[PDB]
Amino acid sequence: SPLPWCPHLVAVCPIPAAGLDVTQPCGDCGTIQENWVCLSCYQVYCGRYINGHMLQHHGNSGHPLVLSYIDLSAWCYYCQAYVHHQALLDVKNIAHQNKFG
Ligand SMILES: O=C(O)CCc1nc2cc3nc(CCC(=O)O)sc3cc2s1
Ligand SMILES: [Zn+2]
Ligand SMILES: [Zn+2]
Ligand SMILES: [Zn+2]
Repeated sequence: SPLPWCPHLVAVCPIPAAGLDVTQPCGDCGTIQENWVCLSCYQVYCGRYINGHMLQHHGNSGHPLVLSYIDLSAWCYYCQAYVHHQALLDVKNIAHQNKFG
């Protein structure tokens, strides 16, 4: 049951020119596992169970919201919750198309 809104949705940006690549590896360690994409700047970094690079990215940029390339959920690091909202539908849909074909 994600939150239906959070105060950080305002920081969600339009996706890169080239679209999304759900097989893009972590920009720091290159892992192919458990990556997330940043919904502000669209850099890709790994989850807390691999090397924690997305949490590091959150700390060093302040960017709030990230989308999972495993299950297309969106986490806000400030609110410490999952969020779903209209503002996230396009990025979720584009990711889902790229993932499942
Ligand atoms: O496990 C606990 O201590 C209880 C509360 C939780 N912390 C989480 C952190 C978390 N970070 C996410 C973004 C991706 C990443 O950096 O791994 S999704 C996600 C889900 C949970 S549930
Ligand atoms: Zn990494
Ligand atoms: Zn970012
Ligand atoms: Zn938030």
